[PDB]
Amino acid sequence: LVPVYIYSPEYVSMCDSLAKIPKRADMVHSLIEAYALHKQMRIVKPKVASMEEMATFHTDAYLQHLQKVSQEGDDDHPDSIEYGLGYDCPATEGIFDYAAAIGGATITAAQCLIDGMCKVAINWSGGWHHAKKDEASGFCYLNDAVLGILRLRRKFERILYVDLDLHHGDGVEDAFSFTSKVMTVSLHKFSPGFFPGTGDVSDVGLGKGRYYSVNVPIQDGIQDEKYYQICESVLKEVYQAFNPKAVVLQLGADTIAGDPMCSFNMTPVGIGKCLKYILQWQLATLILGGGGYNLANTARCWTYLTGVILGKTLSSEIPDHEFFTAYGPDYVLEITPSCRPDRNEPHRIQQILNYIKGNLKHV
Ligand SMILES: COc1ccc2[nH]c(C)c(CC(=O)N[C@H](CCCCCC(=O)NO)C(=O)NCCc3c(-c4ccccc4)[nH]c4ccccc34)c2c1
Ligand SMILES: [K+]
Ligand SMILES: [K+]
Ligand SMILES: [Zn+2]
Repeated sequence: LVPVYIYSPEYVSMCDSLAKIPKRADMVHSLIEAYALHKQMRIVKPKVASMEEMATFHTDAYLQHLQKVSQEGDDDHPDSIEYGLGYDCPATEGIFDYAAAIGGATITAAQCLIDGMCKVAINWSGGWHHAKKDEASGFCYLNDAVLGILRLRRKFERILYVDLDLHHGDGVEDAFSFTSKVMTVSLHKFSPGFFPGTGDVSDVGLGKGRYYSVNVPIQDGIQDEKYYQICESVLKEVYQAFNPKAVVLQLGADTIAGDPMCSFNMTPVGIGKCLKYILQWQLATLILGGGGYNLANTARCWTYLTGVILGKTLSSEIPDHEFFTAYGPDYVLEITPSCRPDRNEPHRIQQILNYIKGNLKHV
């Protein structure tokens, strides 16, 4: 069938404004373009999200406030702080239109999937997983992952959200905590002091959604093989227990060695195997990005992962293109782990995995 790639030049410029990750969207797309991977995909222009589409999760008070403060720069408005705007999520000029573009893009991806137009749709500029119904958080003005899941919910009865960002997918988890129609699984750094402070293995959801949230708390220094071992093992148990008919996959590259968060020690090859394992299920799959603050490494990563979606092996040499020099001084696609210790004790990992098996026996 071949994958949908959500993209337009206007979309990319829009996504380039975010101060936490400037030009990252351009770098990501330009590298994929340079390896000519767009030629093997169906390019789809994203619809901007309508108010009612956004309101499917976000309160009208939040959206209106976000739109109002969008007019010109800000950070000063009296009501901004209660809506999560301010110093993590500053309310700059245009943010609302930026938010509506990314939400729209993820919704367009989901709609493609419902319509049978692909088995895999990609929005590398999506994945803003902390935003709550009435609150910005963790650089997320809008939870486009939730919007995507609520779009998929039109066709699919069981949706699996898998979140391989460094941070807990707390916003998406909370959104679906009370329901059993969407199971969330997050692998993330969990250490008191580390944002957002949620997602211990004992967090399983609430009410009718009890045991339909899965959290895998992991410590600094994890490298490819042991990460995959954990991820494959949890996902095996999840697929057998939950039998999902669609998957939203968040792949924030802030786990990759060289990220200034300096926490995990992964390469794109190990994430790539987690991804291959998900894609072997051959379900409708909505792929999203997320964190990633070494810009060249994030483009390296997501370009690689696009390669795995297409079943391609990529030349190790980085092709000449507009951003070639950001890949200096070695100009290769491969990333090398740091010489840092892995702080994950096998006994704790095995404890976590057992707790999770135990929880999933209820599903
Ligand atoms: C208990 O944990 C919690 C819970 C709720 C919280 N609310 C807030 C505002 C915070 C403070 C906080 O930690 N704020 C942010 C959250 C990061 C959002 C990442 C989005 C993502 O990728 N999601 O998937 C924070 O970490 N801010 C920056 C910390 C930081 C780093 C940094 C962060 C982690 C490791 C090394 C450096 N470098 C900086 C340079 C300049 C200014 C700030 C920094 C907070 C913490
Ligand atoms: K995560
Ligand atoms: K749930
Ligand atoms: Zn992150």
